[PDB]
Amino acid sequence: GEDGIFLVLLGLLMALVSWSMDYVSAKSLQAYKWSYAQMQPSLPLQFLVWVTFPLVLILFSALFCHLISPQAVGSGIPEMKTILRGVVLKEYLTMKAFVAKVVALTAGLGSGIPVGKEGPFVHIASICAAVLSKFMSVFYYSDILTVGCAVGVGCCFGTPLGGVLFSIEVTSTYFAVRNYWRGFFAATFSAFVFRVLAVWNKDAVTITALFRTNFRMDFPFDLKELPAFAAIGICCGLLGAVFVYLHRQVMLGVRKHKALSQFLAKHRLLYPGIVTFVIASFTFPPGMGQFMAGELMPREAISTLFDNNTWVKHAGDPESLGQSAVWIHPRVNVVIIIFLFFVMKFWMSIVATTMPIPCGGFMPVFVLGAAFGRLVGEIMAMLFPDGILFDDIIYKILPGGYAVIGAAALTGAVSHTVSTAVICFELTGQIAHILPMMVAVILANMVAQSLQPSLYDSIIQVKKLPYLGWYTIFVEDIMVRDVKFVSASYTYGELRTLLQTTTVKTLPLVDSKDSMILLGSVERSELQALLQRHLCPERRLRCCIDQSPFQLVEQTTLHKTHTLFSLLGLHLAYVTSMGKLRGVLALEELQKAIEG
Amino acid sequence: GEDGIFLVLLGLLMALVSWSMDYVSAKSLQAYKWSYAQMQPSLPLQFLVWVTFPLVLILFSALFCHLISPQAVGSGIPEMKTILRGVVLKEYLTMKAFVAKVVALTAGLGSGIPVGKEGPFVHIASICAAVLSKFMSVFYYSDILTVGCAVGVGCCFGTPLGGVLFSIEVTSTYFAVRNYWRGFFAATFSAFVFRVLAVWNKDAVTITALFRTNFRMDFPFDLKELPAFAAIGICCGLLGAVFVYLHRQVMLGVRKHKALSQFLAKHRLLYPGIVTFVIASFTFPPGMGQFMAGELMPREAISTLFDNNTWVKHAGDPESLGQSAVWIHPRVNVVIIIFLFFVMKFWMSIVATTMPIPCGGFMPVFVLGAAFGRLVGEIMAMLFPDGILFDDIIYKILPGGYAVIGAAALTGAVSHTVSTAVICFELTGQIAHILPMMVAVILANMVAQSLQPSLYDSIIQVKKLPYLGWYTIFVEDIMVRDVKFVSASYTYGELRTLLQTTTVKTLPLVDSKDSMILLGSVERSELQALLQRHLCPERRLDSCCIDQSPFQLVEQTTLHKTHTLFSLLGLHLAYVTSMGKLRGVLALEELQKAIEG
Repeated sequence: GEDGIFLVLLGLLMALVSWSMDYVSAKSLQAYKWSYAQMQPSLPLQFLVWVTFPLVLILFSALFCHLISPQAVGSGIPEMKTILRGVVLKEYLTMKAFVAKVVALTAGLGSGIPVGKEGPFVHIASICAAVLSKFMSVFYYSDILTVGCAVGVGCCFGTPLGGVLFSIEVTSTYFAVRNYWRGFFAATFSAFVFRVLAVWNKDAVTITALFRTNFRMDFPFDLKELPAFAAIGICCGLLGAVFVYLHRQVMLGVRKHKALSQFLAKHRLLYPGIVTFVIASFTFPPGMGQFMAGELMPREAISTLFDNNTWVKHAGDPESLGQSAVWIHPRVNVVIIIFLFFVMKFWMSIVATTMPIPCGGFMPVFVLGAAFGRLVGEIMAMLFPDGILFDDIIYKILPGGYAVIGAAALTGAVSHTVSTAVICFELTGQIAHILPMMVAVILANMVAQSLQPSLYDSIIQVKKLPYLGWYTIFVEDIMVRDVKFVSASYTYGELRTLLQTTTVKTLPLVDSKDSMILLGSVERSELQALLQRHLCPERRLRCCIDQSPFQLVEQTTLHKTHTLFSLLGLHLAYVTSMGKLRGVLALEELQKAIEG
Repeated sequence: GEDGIFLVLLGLLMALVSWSMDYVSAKSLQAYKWSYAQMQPSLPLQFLVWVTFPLVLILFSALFCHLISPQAVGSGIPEMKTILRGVVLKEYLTMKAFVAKVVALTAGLGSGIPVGKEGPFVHIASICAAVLSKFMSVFYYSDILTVGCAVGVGCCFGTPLGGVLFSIEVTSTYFAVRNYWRGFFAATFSAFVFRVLAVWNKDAVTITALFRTNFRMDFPFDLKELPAFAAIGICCGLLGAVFVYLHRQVMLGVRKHKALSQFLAKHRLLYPGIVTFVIASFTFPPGMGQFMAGELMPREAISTLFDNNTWVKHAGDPESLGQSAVWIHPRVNVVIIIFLFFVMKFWMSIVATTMPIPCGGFMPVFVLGAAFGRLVGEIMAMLFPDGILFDDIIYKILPGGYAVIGAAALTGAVSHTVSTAVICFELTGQIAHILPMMVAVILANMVAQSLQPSLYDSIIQVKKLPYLGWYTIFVEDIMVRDVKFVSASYTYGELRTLLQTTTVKTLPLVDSKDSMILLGSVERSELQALLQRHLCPERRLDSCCIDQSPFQLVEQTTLHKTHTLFSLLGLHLAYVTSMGKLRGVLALEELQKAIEG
């Protein structure tokens, strides 16, 4: 209803902003390709531009990322998933930086450097949610955050149900069912709006998701290479685990040393782009895309990975097909260029997410997963090129399903989740390999549970951002040992002293100053309005207390005190004994306890 | 791990049972069609058999439904969703009746009467979960129920993620994320096992879902009839609401009167089958399937609804295609037989779910939705038969997407949920109409929120099964005002009197008999084992401190928030003290009596 009006205005503006950003991204980067081709093939000058228009665009990006934004460098989802799990930072929830981030993200989005959209877009979507909530009540909190999360990811990719899942399944402990209905409503109306405008304005075809990967969908797998799918699970999780490890090996490499931070801060702004230099030194297409097919911006890259044809038998024919023509060097085998492509995008991608950019950890890992999938699909084409039979028709395999299941599996391994597979097929446009990708997602996730933590927990761990998860433990001396006193029986100056002596917003109220049994709470404005209604007749002059419930039992273990404030989601712990108040136990002290 | 071994053995045996039941259903009902055709087309004799093998199979069904099962008639999901939301009935969770239900359900499944599998299959899956939990700890509770729910629906249809959603989104308030991970793991391993065995043994093709409805999936909709999709939402929810109203009009008709219950109980077992008699009088194919396409068991019926062809232009050709040949009468228009088909399945389906059968409320509503959808798709083919253009190619519409979106939409209206759309496309095998069916599911659900309650809440309401949901309210005199007393300081007979005087399993323990400030709890077996270890040296002849009970109930806690209190705790009692001095014990059924007001 009115809440539905809140959700639909949220989703409509969110879809407008997303359409605008990939509109600018597409036009900018096609102009990059345009000028790069059309000037002249000059080994000084095209190497000059193959460095420098990424280099202008990306020190331009980091310029906007760092100067205008006082704090919004390196933003994402884990800080706000910590916010909903307790640590509120209203200073980090500034309206002014939202607009300051997103255009920087557009310079991240129009780049050739593989970056992730999803994190900071979710962050600014929650910002938008809070802003419209601020506009509400002119015509609770973790609900707003959760709806913002779901709306953000589902309005990135037009994937409704996968987005509301990726809100729910990782960034929560318990969940209120109103907010899924809100998120489903808003998310599907958003993804509706996201696609229709790309036909009303500048045109997609009609109602594709993004991607139609027309497989044969008729005798697809078959069930003979099927346990080989088991193999295509396993090592993915292993490599995904390895990814986080070297990321931790560079999270240390974030700030292992201060002397190079000083040598940095001699001119601090300049940092990331130099390795952009060397990856440009590893990306130049008549330099190195001779061996790698470097002329692949990531969206068309994953589409050309998804081409429904066998490249062993397109090593059979040298026919210039569409963009898949870039997958040919005429001498050396294409499995080798896929191998080197994969590994160089890998030790490019760790640094690509390393640099001070607000970035999600999705887009490069799914590309590398898709690479791994099409590698092994083409070697399966190598091993049995004959194919198998059906009723007077010979059917041979096609590798794009292997690529799409791996492109689910690796980011499922990175983020310790499963809805990566749902948005995988819901982005794919066909649901052929659906049960193989969920089974392989299971296998990758259990291997990841076996070895390594998640991406974002390791991020907040090494960043030491305050949370944490869930012989001698003795827990009694944590409480805060002073609470104010109120009685309502008063004359003039006694009511004034109750106003003046106190500081905080709302007020706890006990039974008596001696018994100290807490009763309820008080607002100051009510007292002041009582003083108003008292004042109204003067110059020759002619709501019961809502109750605070509980007591903390003085030896409540860290796991179960953590569980206590988890279940409450509430402010304090008023500790009494025999009703006589003992103290107030708080949250950051429990964080200091869980440090041990 | 070991918990994963629990889940995978659960799902494998569950899939074995599901494969067995639809194996028997298929073979039985194809033998029905076989003999019915193959004897002779005799207007006495085939009418005899068109009554009587439905009539033998279904009083056979109800025979097994009612005699062996003492209480399992009319089972389903709403009673167990009330169990997980509080009212535990261990006597209803008997192992012995699980096997007694399912074979009865197979006689319900091999029937020609449209019944629902999903409810009682979820019920017996939770039974299996609890049974294997009983087998666990030889090598909490609502977790077992929730996993059982997801495993049950996802192992009915081989639809994993829709099953774990339909577990979560309706049968909960809050939810612990370990149990969804458990349920999806088990659910997808189940749907894996469910499909592969239908190729290892007697053969499906390879790895279809059930259904491949090969639409063109290339220029599918297009976006010109698109707001008409809006139209195909709206009235569906209205219609879904109407269904529940008449269901309530027969839920009253369950027991509006006692004299016909007496006239019934003159021979009580006989009740449902007489309308089975009369549904044969409107289904007999050279009697009424002349007007009905009566030779349609529901699974092939919904598949032939999903045939990718235009029946206005197959009113254009009289070509005998496949099973779609039953959609032809050569004189009168097929939209008319679709209309009468729809309405007669409607006032068939109300009675089909009325009768004392453990039944889910999905498959007949799925048929009626698919009927309505292909109805409106073919009239859209009637209104603009020309089709539209694309790049030197004329494209005309095809109605099966309209049928599949309506087959989502109406049961989405019935059950007040959204995962009906996920299992709709995930059963469909293609995801063409994905955003239209979710949008239409939204429209149906908001119309349903506007008008009517859900199916199962109305069921437990009229059945008056104890729950309930969420000027002068004063809430202080609910508590139970006696608690026992324990001290641990004792000699022989004092410890024996503490053993003998008490009744319940565990024991609350207060500070002193005067201060009455509650401390913790006690087991009896610990007392008996200390007396044992004391006995051990005799005839010339320390590891567990008291674990604490925490809380106090504030004596005026409102019904909404006391309901919320026991919701958040999920726990037994409410120990009410004042100043620490214990006042009473507030319980759950008393709160149910309060929420009666």
